[PDB]
Amino acid sequence: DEQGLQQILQLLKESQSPDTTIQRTVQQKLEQLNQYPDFNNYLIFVLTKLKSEDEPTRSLSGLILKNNVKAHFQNFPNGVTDFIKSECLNNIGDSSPLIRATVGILITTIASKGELQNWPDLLPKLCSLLDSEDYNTCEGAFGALQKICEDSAEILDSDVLDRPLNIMIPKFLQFFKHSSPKIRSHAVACVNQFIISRTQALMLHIDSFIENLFALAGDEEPEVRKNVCRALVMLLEVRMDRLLPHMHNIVEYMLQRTQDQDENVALEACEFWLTLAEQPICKDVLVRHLPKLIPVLVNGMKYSDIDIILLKGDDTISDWNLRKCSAAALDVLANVYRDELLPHILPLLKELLFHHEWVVKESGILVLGAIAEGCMQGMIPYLPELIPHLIQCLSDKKALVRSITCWTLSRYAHWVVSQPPDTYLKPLMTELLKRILDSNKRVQEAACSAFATLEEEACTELVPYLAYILDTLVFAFSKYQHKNLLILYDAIGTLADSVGHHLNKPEYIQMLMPPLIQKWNMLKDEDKDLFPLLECLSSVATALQSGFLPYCEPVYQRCVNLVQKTLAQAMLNNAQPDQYEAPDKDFMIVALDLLSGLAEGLGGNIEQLVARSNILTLMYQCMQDKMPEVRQSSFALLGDLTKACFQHVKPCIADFMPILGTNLNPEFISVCNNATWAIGEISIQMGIEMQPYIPMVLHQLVEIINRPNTPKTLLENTAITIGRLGYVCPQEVAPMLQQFIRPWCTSLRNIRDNEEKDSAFRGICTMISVNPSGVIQDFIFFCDAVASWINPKDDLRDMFCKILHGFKNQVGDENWRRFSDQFPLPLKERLAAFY
Amino acid sequence: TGGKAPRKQLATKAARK
Repeated sequence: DEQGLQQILQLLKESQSPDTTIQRTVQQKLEQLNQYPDFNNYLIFVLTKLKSEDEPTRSLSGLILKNNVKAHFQNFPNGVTDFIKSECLNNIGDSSPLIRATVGILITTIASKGELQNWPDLLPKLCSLLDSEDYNTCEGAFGALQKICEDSAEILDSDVLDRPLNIMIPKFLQFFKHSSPKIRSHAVACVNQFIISRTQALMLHIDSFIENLFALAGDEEPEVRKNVCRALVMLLEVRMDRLLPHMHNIVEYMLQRTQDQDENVALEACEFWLTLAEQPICKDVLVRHLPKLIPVLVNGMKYSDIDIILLKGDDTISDWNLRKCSAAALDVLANVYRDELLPHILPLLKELLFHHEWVVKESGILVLGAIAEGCMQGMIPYLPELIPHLIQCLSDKKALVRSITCWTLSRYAHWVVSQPPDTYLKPLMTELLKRILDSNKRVQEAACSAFATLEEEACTELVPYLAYILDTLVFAFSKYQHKNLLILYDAIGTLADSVGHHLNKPEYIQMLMPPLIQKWNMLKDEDKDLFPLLECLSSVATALQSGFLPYCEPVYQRCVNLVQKTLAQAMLNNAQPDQYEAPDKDFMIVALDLLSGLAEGLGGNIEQLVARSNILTLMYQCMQDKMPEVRQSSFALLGDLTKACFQHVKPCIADFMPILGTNLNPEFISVCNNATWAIGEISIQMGIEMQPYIPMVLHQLVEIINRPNTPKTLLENTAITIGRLGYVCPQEVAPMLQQFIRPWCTSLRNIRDNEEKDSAFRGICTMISVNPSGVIQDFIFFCDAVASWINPKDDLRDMFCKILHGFKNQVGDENWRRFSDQFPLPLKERLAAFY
Repeated sequence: TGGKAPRKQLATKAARK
């Protein structure tokens, strides 16, 4: 503390040297000295007790200390920590603003990484320094308390410390009228941290808080209005009831603060419209202010002069701007007012899309895109004019105009594909393919994403141009960076999903596969760049089907290795977590999905590969995995392999079914769906041998059917599975026919007459023959299910007729008359004519 | 129809949908 103190001071002066090499070499020393027990004893000493040396040196040591708290604080001796905690609280409100801010950031850091409860008398001291007549001590404590409330937004406790916000919050509200704007801004910032959290200490002061907010509403300092605006936005959700009286006064206030001097204030005031547009009373209040708000929102969607510099041209900007916030606000408002928003948009929109200034024109196109979803039914008449114009905007000289044009066109893709292909679709697809190979990297991703969107709405409408589409996409595999390669992977994979088996042509495979095999061979099993590639190949393998035969073996082998290694590393981590790290299961999930692609694509051709491999054992380990997505992907592989090669899956049914029966829990939808679908596919292959496995599966399935909410995809899948289960073993399914048939019929009556609908109904008829007692009570639903059929197969029709006539003979021609009269006309007439 | 649930969307597909 005297013979080694100058040894550190010289390192502080040397660390401030303008030489780059000298800096990093000394910074390393302060890490090699950090491993000493009382090295941090010096850093805090220089900051507070060494008031002889210059300020930037004293500050630097305190900031080196701070970095020695954000790291290596787990090894911080309690004796030394007690020293720093005491010295900082002492020098709160130091004369030098540089030293004070250095001290303040130490307190907020120690209380952040190190926990708050480990510093007991932190809040009681800071909250008692707010009354100090020394302004610096007041600001220093208040500036720290703000960062504490931000870092510790929780620790509201309500029974952990003392609920310190019972004294702090009422004290905070008193500082809303303090002289200094810097103090007022602090006071409002602290309270705002406990608005959404429904703080009981603040909610019983909600009247004093709002009244104090109205006073600070017209403050000069923008940092005050910034916080006041944020507070009102938050109060719009949690305590809407206390704003209705002063509602229109606030809306006007927010409407001016949206056009505020400080853009920072303008953003927070703009979030008010997003919040308000999600409230039930929105469509009642804003109607008055609509003609005055709409142009303000649109005008804010223009590119600022700063953005046009960051975005070169005449992802380098923030995630949230005034532009994106106004775009979002206009998006949501469009879905609230629907077509009633058009009279406020269409006039100014007409004078925006054909404007000569590119900035003003670009913002106009964005407006057209934002209101697409909501005002769709009102924009359709204006589309035959706008759509051909936007396709021309794809050829604009400006880059930012071309990119936004791709996106706006993609939001009307549903209408374009509904129209004749050769008027909109063909020129749009052509011009969009041109922007994929654009010179500007930003326009590329915009078009490649827009094209991927176009492919989903068009599907088989792109089959004629499938050679034109592929030539552009494949060529794009040579001039694309790693950022846009992801979008390309999506566009290619989406194409295969859209055109389906139409992609299975020799000339297509000849150009589409070699670039994919290129990336395949250049990546190692640890590179996370495999995730987008194999997801793409999963769609391609499913589409190419048998055309994927010459590529199956090297793909199949590597996928098994990925799953096997991921599971092996998982076992190692489970045994010794300290020596072996946990593996990324995304490698396993992705590899399993590609295996499903092969099984679904090749079918029986994968039989030789499923055998001579341990994929069955690996799947058995994947189904037990903690991660639901892993279980989701493995169950999907089980079903696809059930159809492909059941002769290899059959010896493992005994241990598969109990796991399948366990994962019939609707908490994880996708897991429950794939499990249910797997059971159904297994039932077909088993036959009457499915008998012992039914009781541990059926009870869940019936529960899922009668279960409220739930997606239709799970209801349909559960009905088909039960139907397939009833077809193979009627004895163990028929007695419970009485209690699932009501939602069973309503679920399958809206499905087209396909194979899945056939096998399900073929089962409901089999367990109606056995125990017909269950269909009698709710026979109204079975009729509507049968009358939904247009062209059922002959044997299934005979089954329907034999059941309907059977019921008709049970009740008589007179009872059947009165019973059939409650049917709608087309349903009543169909049953009479068909059966 | 029913079948299996769609695969997990990645960064790109989720960004547009």
